Amino acid sequence: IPGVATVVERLLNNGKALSNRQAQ
Amino acid sequence: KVNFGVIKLKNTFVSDRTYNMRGEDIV
Amino acid sequence: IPRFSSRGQIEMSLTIEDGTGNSQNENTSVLPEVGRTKISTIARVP
Repeated sequence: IPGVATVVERLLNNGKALSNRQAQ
Repeated sequence: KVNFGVIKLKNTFVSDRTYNMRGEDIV
Repeated sequence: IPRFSSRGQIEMSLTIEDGTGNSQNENTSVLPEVGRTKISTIARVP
């Protein structure tokens, strides 16, 4: 079971853009 | 432009699972 | 491995083994001696 730190850091990876939003 | 989202699965597990069939392993 | 599901149902992945070990004057007649049973499955319950 991975940790929140590992999961989130791997999420914020290899993306070239801006202007983000959040989806439930 | 970009979206970060959380999706809550209900009826299934998320991690891949493995089952033994006495010779024919199933993933 | 338990978890929840729609309408508050509980889904579970189960591996169960249970039972006795064979050990032969009415001794076996008194003791449980229920054999051995293993079941591996997955099910959900309201």
